Amino acid sequence: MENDPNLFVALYDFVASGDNTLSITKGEKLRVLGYNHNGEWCEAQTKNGQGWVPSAYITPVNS
Repeated sequence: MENDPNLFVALYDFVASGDNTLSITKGEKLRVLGYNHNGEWCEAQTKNGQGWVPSAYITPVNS
């Protein structure tokens, strides 16, 4: 299916540290809204809130 280009899935569990990082779970869908300047951190929205998550733990859904 054709998904939103900013729809990502988590590759691993990530537990927030600590202020305005967002906690995520392996296989969870996320919507990425923004990047830091080199794209290694993502401002993401999930079923549980908004905040920062590492690119290394997520991947876009589309291919």
